[PDB]
Amino acid sequence: MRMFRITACVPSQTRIRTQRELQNTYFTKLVPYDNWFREQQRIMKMGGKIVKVELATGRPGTNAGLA
Amino acid sequence: QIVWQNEVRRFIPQEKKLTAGNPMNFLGMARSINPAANTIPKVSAQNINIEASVPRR
Amino acid sequence: GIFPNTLAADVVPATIARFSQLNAEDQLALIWFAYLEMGKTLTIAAPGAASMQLAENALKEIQAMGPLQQTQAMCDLANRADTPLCRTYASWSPNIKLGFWYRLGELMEQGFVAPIPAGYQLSANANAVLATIQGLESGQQITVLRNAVVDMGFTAGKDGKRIAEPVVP
Amino acid sequence: MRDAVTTLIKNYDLTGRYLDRNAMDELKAYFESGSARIAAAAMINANSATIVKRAAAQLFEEIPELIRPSGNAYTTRRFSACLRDMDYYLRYASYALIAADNNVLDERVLQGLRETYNSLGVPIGPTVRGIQIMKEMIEAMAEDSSLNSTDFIASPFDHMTRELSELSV
Amino acid sequence: SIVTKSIVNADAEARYLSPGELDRIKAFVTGGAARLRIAETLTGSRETIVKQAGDRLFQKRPDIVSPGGNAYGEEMTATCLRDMDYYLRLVTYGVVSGDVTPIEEIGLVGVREMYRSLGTPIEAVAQSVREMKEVASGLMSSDDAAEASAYFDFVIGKMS
Amino acid sequence: SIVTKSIVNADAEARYLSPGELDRIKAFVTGGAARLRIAETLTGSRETIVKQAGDRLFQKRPDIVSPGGNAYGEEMTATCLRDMDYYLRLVTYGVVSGDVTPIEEIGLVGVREMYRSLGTPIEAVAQSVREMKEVASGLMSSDDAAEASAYFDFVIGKMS
Amino acid sequence: SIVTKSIVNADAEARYLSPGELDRIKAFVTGGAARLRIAETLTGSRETIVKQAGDRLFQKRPDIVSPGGNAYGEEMTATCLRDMDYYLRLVTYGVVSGDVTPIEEIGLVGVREMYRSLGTPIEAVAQSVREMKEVASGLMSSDDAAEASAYFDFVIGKMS
Amino acid sequence: GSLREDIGQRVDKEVTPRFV
Amino acid sequence: MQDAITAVINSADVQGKYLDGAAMDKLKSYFASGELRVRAASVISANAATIVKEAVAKSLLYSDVTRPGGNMYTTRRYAACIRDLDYYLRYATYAMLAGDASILDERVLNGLKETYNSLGVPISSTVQAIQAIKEVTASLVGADAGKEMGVYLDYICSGLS
Amino acid sequence: MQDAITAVINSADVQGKYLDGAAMDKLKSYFASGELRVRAASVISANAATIVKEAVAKSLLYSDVTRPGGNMYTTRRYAACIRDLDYYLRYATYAMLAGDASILDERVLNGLKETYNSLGVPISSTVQAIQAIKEVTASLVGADAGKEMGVYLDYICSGLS
Amino acid sequence: MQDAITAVINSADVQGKYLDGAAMDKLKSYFASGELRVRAASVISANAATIVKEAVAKSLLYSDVTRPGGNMYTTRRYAACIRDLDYYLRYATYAMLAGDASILDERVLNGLKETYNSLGVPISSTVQAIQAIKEVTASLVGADAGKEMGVYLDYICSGLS
Amino acid sequence: MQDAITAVINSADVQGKYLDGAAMDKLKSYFASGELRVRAASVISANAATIVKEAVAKSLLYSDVTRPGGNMYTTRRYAACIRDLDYYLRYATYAMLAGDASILDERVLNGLKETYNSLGVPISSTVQAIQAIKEVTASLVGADAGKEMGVYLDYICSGLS
Ligand SMILES: *[C@@H](C)[C@H]1/C(=C/c2[nH]c(/C=C3N=C(/C=C4\NC(=O)C(CC)=C4C)C(C)=C\3CCC(=O)O)c(CCC(=O)O)c2C)NC(=O)[C@@H]1C
Ligand SMILES: *[C@H](C)[C@H]1/C(=C/c2[nH]c(/C=C3N=C(/C=C4\NC(=O)C(CC)=C4C)C(C)=C\3CCC(=O)O)c(CCC(=O)O)c2C)NC(=O)[C@@H]1C
Ligand SMILES: *[C@H](C)[C@H]1/C(=C/c2[nH]c(/C=C3N=C(/C=C4\NC(=O)C(CC)=C4C)C(C)=C\3CCC(=O)O)c(CCC(=O)O)c2C)NC(=O)[C@@H]1C
Ligand SMILES: *[C@H](C)[C@H]1/C(=C/c2[nH]c(/C=C3N=C(/C=C4\NC(=O)C(CC)=C4C)C(C)=C\3CCC(=O)O)c(CCC(=O)O)c2C)NC(=O)[C@@H]1C
Ligand SMILES: *[C@H](C)[C@H]1/C(=C/c2[nH]c(/C=C3N=C(/C=C4\NC(=O)C(CC)=C4C)C(C)=C\3CCC(=O)O)c(CCC(=O)O)c2C)NC(=O)[C@@H]1C
Ligand SMILES: *[C@H](C)[C@H]1/C(=C/c2[nH]c(/C=C3N=C(/C=C4\NC(=O)C(CC)=C4C)C(C)=C\3CCC(=O)O)c(CCC(=O)O)c2C)NC(=O)[C@@H]1C
Ligand SMILES: *[C@H](C)[C@H]1/C(=C/c2[nH]c(/C=C3N=C(/C=C4\NC(=O)C(CC)=C4C)C(C)=C\3CCC(=O)O)c(CCC(=O)O)c2C)NC(=O)[C@@H]1C
Ligand SMILES: *[C@H](C)[C@H]1/C(=C/c2[nH]c(/C=C3N=C(/C=C4\NC(=O)C(CC)=C4C)C(C)=C\3CCC(=O)O)c(CCC(=O)O)c2C)NC(=O)[C@@H]1C
Ligand SMILES: *[C@H](C)[C@H]1/C(=C/c2[nH]c(/C=C3N=C(/C=C4\NC(=O)C(CC)=C4C)C(C)=C\3CCC(=O)O)c(CCC(=O)O)c2C)NC(=O)[C@@H]1C
Ligand SMILES: CC1=C(/C=C/C(C)=C/C=C/C(C)=C/C=C/C=C(C)/C=C/C=C(C)/C=C/C2=C(C)C(=O)CCC2(C)C)C(C)(C)CCC1=O
Repeated sequence: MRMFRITACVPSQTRIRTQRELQNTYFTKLVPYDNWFREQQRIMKMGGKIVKVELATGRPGTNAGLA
Repeated sequence: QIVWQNEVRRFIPQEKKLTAGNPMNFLGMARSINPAANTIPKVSAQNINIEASVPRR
Repeated sequence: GIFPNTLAADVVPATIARFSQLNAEDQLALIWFAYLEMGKTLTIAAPGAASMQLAENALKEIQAMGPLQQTQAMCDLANRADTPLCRTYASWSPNIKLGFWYRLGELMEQGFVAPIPAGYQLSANANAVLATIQGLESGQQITVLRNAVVDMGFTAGKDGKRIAEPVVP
Repeated sequence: MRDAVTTLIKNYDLTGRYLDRNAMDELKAYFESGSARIAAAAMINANSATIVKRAAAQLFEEIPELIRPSGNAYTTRRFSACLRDMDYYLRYASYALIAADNNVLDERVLQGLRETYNSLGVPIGPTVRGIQIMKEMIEAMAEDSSLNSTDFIASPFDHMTRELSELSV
Repeated sequence: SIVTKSIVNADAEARYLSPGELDRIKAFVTGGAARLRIAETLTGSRETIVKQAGDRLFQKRPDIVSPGGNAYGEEMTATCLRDMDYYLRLVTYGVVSGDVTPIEEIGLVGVREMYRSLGTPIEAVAQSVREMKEVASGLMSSDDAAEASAYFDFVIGKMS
Repeated sequence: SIVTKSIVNADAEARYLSPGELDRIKAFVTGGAARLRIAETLTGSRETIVKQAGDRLFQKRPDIVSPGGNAYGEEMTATCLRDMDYYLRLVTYGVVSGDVTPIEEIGLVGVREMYRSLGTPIEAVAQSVREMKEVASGLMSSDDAAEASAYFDFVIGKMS
Repeated sequence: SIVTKSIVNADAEARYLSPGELDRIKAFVTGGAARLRIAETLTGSRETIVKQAGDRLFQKRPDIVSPGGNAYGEEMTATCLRDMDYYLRLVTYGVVSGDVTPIEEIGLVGVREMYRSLGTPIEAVAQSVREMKEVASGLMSSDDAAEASAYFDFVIGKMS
Repeated sequence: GSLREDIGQRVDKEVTPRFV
Repeated sequence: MQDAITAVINSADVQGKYLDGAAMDKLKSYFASGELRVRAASVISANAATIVKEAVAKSLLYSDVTRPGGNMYTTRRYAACIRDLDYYLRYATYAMLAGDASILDERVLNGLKETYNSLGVPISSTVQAIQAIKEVTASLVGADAGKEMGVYLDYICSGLS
Repeated sequence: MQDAITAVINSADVQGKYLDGAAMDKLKSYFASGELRVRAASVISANAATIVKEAVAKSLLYSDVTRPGGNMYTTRRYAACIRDLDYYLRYATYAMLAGDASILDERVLNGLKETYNSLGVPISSTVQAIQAIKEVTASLVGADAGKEMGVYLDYICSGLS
Repeated sequence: MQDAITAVINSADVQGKYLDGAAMDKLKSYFASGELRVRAASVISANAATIVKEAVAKSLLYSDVTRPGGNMYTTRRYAACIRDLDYYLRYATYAMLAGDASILDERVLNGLKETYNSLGVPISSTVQAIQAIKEVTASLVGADAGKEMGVYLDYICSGLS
Repeated sequence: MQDAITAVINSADVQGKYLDGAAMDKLKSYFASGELRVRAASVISANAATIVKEAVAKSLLYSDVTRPGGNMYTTRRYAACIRDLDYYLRYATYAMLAGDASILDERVLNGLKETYNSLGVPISSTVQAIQAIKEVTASLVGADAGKEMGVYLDYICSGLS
């Protein structure tokens, strides 16, 4: 499967949390290709700042043999 | 010829009959194999030098 | 616990039945002399293969009571008598009971438990059964001893016996 | 079964309240409408057979498939059963008109009605349309006659229409 | 069987069986006489297979039949042979069904839990299955031997 | 391919692959001769297959070639016959693979949205692949016809 | 240590160390010398502990030092005693630190996996640690014995 | 064993008798 | 679920017995019919939408069910009925391949009657729909496969009834 | 869940009362028992696997339960059963530490009987296994902590029968 | 990931051509290798745990790596290392059985070297242990199958190295 | 949910009918009432908190319900109860605006009795509190709007019967 490696910064609106929240804020994680559109929308519409997107696993221009 | 006296003398309670999975069913086979127990091995932890005998591969 | 071999008309069930024929005195003396015979002609003990922690407290009690009380406790175990320690003993698995008797013998040999009466000699039938057991293989021996000591202690429902071995005063 | 007065009394007893001004006003409204309700019931009694027949004829003109093969009014057996069901609805609507309360329809018409029609394959929608046709015929009849109050007339039929019909929005 | 595993996969994706799954089921179907021949051969000589395998095991692992070993004693050895018999029967089910699901669901799921609770050295259980595989393979032809050895290997791997 | 999907299904459960999967790999490898025979037959006969399928589709669906249809005229008829050839390509790709995955990766994952954005009736394309099927199923042997029919029918079902 | 454990327990609820935690740390610091001597008693007599416990174990579990066992032969007997010495060292770390964590994080995380790969029975490693516990307890006072027995029993519990 | 004493019943306050 | 093979294996395993001759002949019976089941399943998989369409068109269309006031009125409910039919056809094919109706009893029927009585879905009309599916499929896959698919569609109907 | 202290506090709070002499006496008694409870719980945590092993060997093994056809037959079901015994022992130890059975009702016995009845799990055999756990624990931990553990294991048994 | 079949399919579809003469030839070569491929896969699956066990015994154990200071010291480090070797064998077997190494990129070497650099796992001892694994494997299957396994395990090692 | 307009729409739709004179008459009547409904809703929304406060002071405060042992004892239970009164007032305002009780059937009274019985909430006390809310709302919004809001609050009360 294609896997992106997305880096994002998520700010905190509507709440001043007192527990540890740094892990949720600026995170780098592997995302399956199929979920990246939905995840991009979710991070954006939450107020996030997607710094970086790369194709960690997979190739461009691949018509077959992606799963 | 079938003799009912032989069967009467040979009566066994039903609940005492062996059913599938009972390990008793392998008592005869276990006896026939007669597994050989190892000899009493003479080991003294006192006389072992750990540093020298432990492999240094 | 583990399934016992009671009546099959083979050397192991036959010897087990013979051990069950012996009196309480014969049986208890036989297991003492078998213990003395362990490691040369009978199979050794391997107490690490039994959850002996279950017996720990009981053994401690035996090592605390007086010599007469110690001998009486062993006699109670052999007499199928109803005492708290007999019930505790009966609740264990065969391996734990056998390791418990082994530790009792070790303590007696070490003196912490009341030893056998001085100059005691095994009887005729008991010695014959012990010789038979010596004639068997190690696996057969462990099976025979396990089934020998499994019925000791107290279990409800079962009952009987008339001979008894009270003390050696 | 609960009529308007019983419904009011239940509401007030739930809270352990004596009847207050609002209760007396509602009872007064029912009692003053009583004559018109009785007149409407009598007019329905004077025309029930013709009301049912004409409503069924109009329904089968509006949905001709009902009396054609595979229609649920197809064959005289099913046709008679359908006219019977229309008669049921008119009789219980008259009851509800007199009581000024639709609980009689809930208890004795609607509860389990969907289940029965589903079990038999009776189509609910045409039955609801027939109920509405009968309602319109009753309203026109009441308008023609010398009746003063005719707004209550729609209440039972509409109730059945709302209770039995599928939810679209 | 294979049909059930393929059905579960096809239903998990809300789709009918694919051409590949259909052809796989078809191959397991038409070439189903060899599976039953292998199963019949294993079932016919279960006594000898288990006895020879147990003898081989106790030769390789006499510790389990020595003081402190789980199989020490007549009764313990009998139960060990019974366990080997269980696993041979399960292997036959797996061979017949063209799948390893019945073996998995009868004698492998949580098998480590059971044998850890019993004190039994599980690696020796895998070794006993190895001996049973060797004997059974000696008792069959080359292709039948390979087909049975695949499922024996599945069982051995799951306890190794 | 069948090998790829076997491997990914195994890696899902983190296993080395089970006997049935390897058996199917063996069977497909050995039948590669017949599968490539069918593929070559369809490749060499592609133009005739497409032409006959299009003629019988248009006799079956004379609306798409009528004014207002997606394939109206000769240039749009050329595009529609080109799509028929593309999916014949995908059928030949699938048959040599032993699995339907290439057909979905190229031609079926997104086809409904594509044709809607084009206005093409996808059920008429299903009919086109059908006509391709009943033409190809007389051009080769009885078993080869069915072996290709599996992939034809998969395409039809996924376009329905 | 107890301070690190308390720190993590306080940060789990995003707060400061409670007065109870601080007082427990105070008591631990003040009683420091008693455990700083219990560790020395275990350390100075380490060879006695390991060898006496190993002899008692091989009397407990003769099968492992018997042919086919995991420890048979002088070489494997020595390396098993090597493991015993390692675990005594971890127990001394535990009594010093006041916490079972460094023992867990050094010698009990994945211990079952490693010993599975090596073939060692784990009940017997638990027995080895238990014999070490008994021999060590015999060398010290009752209260000191219980204080060390807490950690010895922790190691036993994480093994069988 | 889990039903609280105040749930679904009247909780009478217990007071020592005035004659004590 | 259990298929015919698993049915035999479970019957043998609950007794602890190896497979005897009778079990072998039952497995032989299942292997004998497996080709038929694969071909029938392939035809139905190809034509599922068309069977459903023709069965709806022959049983439910232009009736009270689709007219205003019927349970198939409005597009959401129409799509719901077609969806249920897709499930019934697909699970009937699954069971037919398995040779056992167990998957129907567990995925389809265990809760469906309560579901349909809760939602108010008429069971007379849906039984008519499944019967129409039965005849359409019987027309497509032939005599033997038609009867076999029948068995499981009738099974769904009886579970509903 | 409530422990002994929380039970005292809840009775007082439901009265709206400060803690009087009797409540303080109950608290003092529980504090006195705390050391014994902690020692017993440490022993059970040490020997949990052994306790379960010995209880199973005493009550369940070498019977129809483990043989083909019984509920413990198959490694999966064996594992599930010994897991359940571990659950019951852990929750009995919790209850003994708390001095209150409430955690058993809120976390264990809620719907447990219905669960075992829907699964076909034999209840009498489970009760016998739990009683064997009680006897093993008594022989391991003593006769006082043994008695308290017996109270809570019998509580678990009471909610199953 | 891609197999040889999917590799040629991808090339033909990228260039938009039917299966051409060279494509037929390369498919034929894969079909001719797909018997030793499956045999080697079965043999490797049969005794993989032993393969890794013997490799570790002859290549890693009783040296400074397993001693205090080495990166295998600790019951947890050892577990991590042995599962790493086991994963290497599984994925190399997949790679061998498919005639390609794209799976190694997409499911093993996805940032593995960077992870080992970050976490300090040696990049030389890993390749040495993999040398041992491929040696045992080749001695366990055959010269050509062993050659394939060594090629793909060296592909993994280079991705690490 | 279903308001007056939506109820008319449903009645017309289920007969496949366009809106006739009577339907338009019902819509016009609802339009005539709309101004009064909006005015009452505005006033209540502005004064919901104080309406609840006065209702609580009238019916609940300084009784056994708020004393130790009562269901309103403890701050969490008091907050929950005034939250429930907020619920009832808001949903009654919704129903008054819609001129229909269906929202109450759908998301107020469904399973409410079971909820309160499982929680132990006293039904009679909450009925009296809702009556107090009706009285306070009437005193705030005048006789006519109080009659309508009372219709919907009494609907809730009858649901709890
Ligand atoms: C044609 C078949 C008949 C028909 C069907 C119909 N069904 C629904 C709604 C639902 N059907 C289901 C079905 C299932 N649940 C399951 O778990 C399974 C799988 C085994 C099935 C088959 C469900 C869950 C629903 C409810 C969905 C929802 O939440 O909306 C409808 C719509 C009913 C409604 O009120 O919307 C219809 C129309 N109806 C007929 O009249 C046909 C004879
Ligand atoms: C105060 C001296 C200066 C300042 C602060 C400031 N911080 C943020 C936002 C965040 N700060 C953190 C930091 C942490 N969160 C943690 O959990 C920890 C580790 C334990 C740390 C150090 C984080 C993660 C954020 C973002 C997420 C969140 O705030 O929940 C802001 C930005 C506010 C905003 O929403 O944009 C500010 C203002 N700013 C100054 O100018 C001061 C010098
Ligand atoms: C009159 C000279 C002729 C005639 C005409 C006629 N019929 C109807 C109405 C109905 N006819 C039927 C018939 C049947 N029901 C059955 O079950 C069968 C099989 C035994 C039959 C033939 C029914 C059910 C109706 C009522 C419903 C409908 O309108 O179809 C009318 C109209 C009556 C009205 O009052 O509007 C007329 C004019 N029937 C004859 O038999 C004569 C030859
Ligand atoms: C006529 C407008 C529609 C119609 C009717 C129809 N109904 C039946 C059968 C039954 N109808 C009922 C209904 C009721 N029973 C009651 O007690 C009441 C409450 C007061 C009602 C409304 C019942 C229970 C039955 C079955 C039992 C019986 O006959 O008494 C049929 C016959 C169904 C059949 O074929 O078996 C018919 C035809 N049919 C239409 O097409 C109209 C929509
Ligand atoms: C023999 C190769 C090894 C061995 C075996 C051994 N097992 C036991 C006891 C049991 N074994 C099982 C196993 C199963 N039950 C099942 O349902 C399944 C699948 C169908 C399996 C595999 C069970 C449940 C028991 C408990 C006894 C009972 O059947 O009721 C023992 C005896 C243990 C004891 O202490 O009694 C033995 C000896 N032991 C070895 O050392 C060999 C490696
Ligand atoms: C002795 C009580 C039991 C026993 C042990 C045994 N272990 C091995 C080999 C190894 N043991 C370890 C364990 C550790 N290394 C660590 O760093 C840690 C943390 C402190 C632990 C626990 C390791 C890594 C090995 C591998 C060899 C090496 O140390 O370099 C053996 C030898 C196995 C072999 O095949 O050589 C043995 C015998 N075996 C028993 O039977 C006893 C119950
Ligand atoms: C006209 C613009 C297009 C067209 C229409 C067409 N429709 C049908 C059949 C049906 N249409 C419906 C639609 C609805 N039913 C509802 O309840 C609603 C929601 C309010 C709608 C919109 C239904 C359910 C049917 C099925 C038949 C029935 O009523 O029972 C047809 C006939 C299809 C056939 O073969 O039966 C046609 C022709 N066709 C076009 O080409 C136009 C684009
Ligand atoms: C064994 C030969 C050597 C060794 C191994 C070792 N590795 C780690 C930690 C990790 N290893 C991996 C493995 C992979 N990442 C992937 O993407 C793939 C594909 C599935 C694999 C196999 C990962 C992800 C980690 C980091 C996270 C994790 O903990 O798993 C360790 C742990 C080191 C530590 O705990 O600090 C070790 C010991 N070490 C040696 O000394 C050998 C040369
Ligand atoms: C005093 C420091 C402040 C103050 C107090 C005050 N409170 C009320 C009324 C009530 N107080 C409570 C509080 C509780 N009930 C509980 O169950 C709990 C915990 C167990 C608490 C804290 C309640 C429920 C009431 C309602 C009355 C009743 O008991 O039924 C008042 C009276 C207000 C009124 O208008 O009646 C007062 C005066 N007021 C201040 O100004 C101080 C800051
Ligand atoms: C290998 C292995 C093991 C096996 C271990 C084994 C084989 C253990 C076997 C141990 C044996 C044989 C123990 C016997 C002990 C006998 C005693 C203490 C009797 C004393 C008698 C007295 C005091 C009688 C005195 C007397 C009195 C007073 C009289 O009244 C008058 C005379 C008389 C003499 C009768 C384990 C089971 C541990 C684990 C599994 C495993 O594999």
